[PDB]
Amino acid sequence: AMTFTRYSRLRVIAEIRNIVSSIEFDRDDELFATAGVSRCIKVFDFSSVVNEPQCPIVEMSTRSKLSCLSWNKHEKNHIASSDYEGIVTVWDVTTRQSLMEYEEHEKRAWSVDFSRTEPSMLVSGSDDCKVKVWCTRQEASVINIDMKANICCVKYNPGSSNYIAVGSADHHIHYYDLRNISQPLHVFSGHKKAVSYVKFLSNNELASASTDSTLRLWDVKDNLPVRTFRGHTNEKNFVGLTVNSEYLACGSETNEVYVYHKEITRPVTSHRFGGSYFISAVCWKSDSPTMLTANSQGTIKVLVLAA
Amino acid sequence: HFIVPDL
Repeated sequence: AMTFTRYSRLRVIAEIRNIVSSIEFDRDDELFATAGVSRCIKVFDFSSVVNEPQCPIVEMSTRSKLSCLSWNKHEKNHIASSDYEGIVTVWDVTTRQSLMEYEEHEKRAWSVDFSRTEPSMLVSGSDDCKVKVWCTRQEASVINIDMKANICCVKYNPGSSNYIAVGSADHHIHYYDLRNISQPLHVFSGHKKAVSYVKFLSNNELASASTDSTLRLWDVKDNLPVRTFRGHTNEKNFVGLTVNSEYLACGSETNEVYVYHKEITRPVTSHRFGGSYFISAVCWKSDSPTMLTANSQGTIKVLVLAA
Repeated sequence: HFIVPDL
């Protein structure tokens, strides 16, 4: 542990005082956005939040509760949302307008992700058991994958828009090459409950979270299990997962944020937010020790790993 | 609620 980590705690550097299901930084880690049950996407300036004692710079009202946000990796001002009606919307945060409203899903969509390398491409997953790939220049889905169970999370590989990880209520991660969707490249078994999040640390390193109270690390080059992380409590809710090159962070039903170094199976540190509440969203500020977090009361905290 | 589907 000593060899890999130099941190022992998380410091609170800001707090903005109603579940927040998603908290995400824009392309430049300059703005961040929150969304959830209140049917409003709120955008904040990170530096203002850190420096000052708090008001969003943009708010966009929605027709449905929001489950996930994903900022565009090329168009700074564009952000996608998924909602409880199944609608996947692309918004412009400067004009406040919906640019695209994709309505093919028949049930709640739990997740949306904009590709980093082909930034007009976005993927969504839904309780309707479908994965849909969309292009911002086309109204109809480009790819549709019919699966056997509810899809809880979708994520593009950070190095290529040809690969997506799909976390399913069937307990497995289905890893697809979108150039041939007749069969996944590989299906990763190991979780004992639904897979609620999938996030990549790098081109070849995939992390997942599950309501079996574990995170897991997987090698998508050689299709291997790597490591299981334990300590947090997650038996029921979407509690958030975020990863960077070295660290994984997740929420807990004990109203605590947990941090793991990818080489160590038990936590580096944890933070009690302050059972009755659960952490509901987390997001690293790229490869830095700074993180955004939010809980089921709608409180937002900026945390920083510290010695 | 934000309960993860299972079964």
